[PDB]
Amino acid sequence: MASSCAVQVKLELGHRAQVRKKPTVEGFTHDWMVFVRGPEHSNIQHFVEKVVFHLHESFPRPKRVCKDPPYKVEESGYAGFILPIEVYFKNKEEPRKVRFDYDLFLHLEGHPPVNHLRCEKLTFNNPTEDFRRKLLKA
Amino acid sequence: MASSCAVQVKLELGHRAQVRKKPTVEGFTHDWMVFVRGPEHSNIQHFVEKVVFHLHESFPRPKRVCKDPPYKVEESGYAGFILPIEVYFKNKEEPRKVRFDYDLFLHLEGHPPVNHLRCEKLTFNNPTEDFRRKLLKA
Amino acid sequence: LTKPTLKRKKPFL
Ligand SMILES: [Li+]
Ligand SMILES: [Li+]
Repeated sequence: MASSCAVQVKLELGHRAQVRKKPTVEGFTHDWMVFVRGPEHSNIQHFVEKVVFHLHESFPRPKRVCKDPPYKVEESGYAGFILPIEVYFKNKEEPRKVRFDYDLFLHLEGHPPVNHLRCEKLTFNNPTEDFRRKLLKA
Repeated sequence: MASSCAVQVKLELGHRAQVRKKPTVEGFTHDWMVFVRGPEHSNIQHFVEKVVFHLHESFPRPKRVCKDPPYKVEESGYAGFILPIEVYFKNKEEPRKVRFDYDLFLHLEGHPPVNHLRCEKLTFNNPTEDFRRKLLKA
Repeated sequence: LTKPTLKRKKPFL
């Protein structure tokens, strides 16, 4: 077999974070949202099984699973933290997933709200036929 | 839009050339053969439409086409020369073909036969679906 | 353009 194939897929990870007009009861000062998606409204669900957001252990039910888009978690809290994100693929072969350690940072009041975007490129070398087709629908 | 791919295929160009025991009537001193194939019996016919071997114009009917493997020409002659080889793809979009200028050299009586191999790599970026599947059957 | 003849030839090195 003398052919080979590299498939690349572009993801966007990001988050928004806003100082709340008034803290919640529990002392939560900020609202935030974090997300994984395709650039330009592309559909990554073709090859993505699920996204797992691992929230800091201070949160109830810290392991947030999204089986369907939008792949995101919306929360309120008092501090940033490093938020492991696992993107699982619709394949049956390595790699089954990829992990990003997402820096979920807040700004203090006085500073503008956070709107952060992090671009990531995945490369799959010689995926199976099934998977290759899934990737290339995205 | 999120996804893209690069398909690579390997070709082997080559030639054999042997001083004949006895020159032919026209004074041809050598037999030679030139070929295009895939490495290790791989089937390039899946994406190759035809190969055109452009023989030196000293040869009658110099422009020799093979639509089907083996993609090769066997000839007798007296001199090495540069032999353009055109590999046409079963493609519906640029590029439709690629050209190699193949150095068809002869060694003198006293030397062992020529057995030359030249490896070539083709890269197709974001081929059509039809073509991608052809390339990846190879 | 010319198809090549189907005349078979002995192998050589
Ligand atoms: Li999904
Ligand atoms: Li062919």
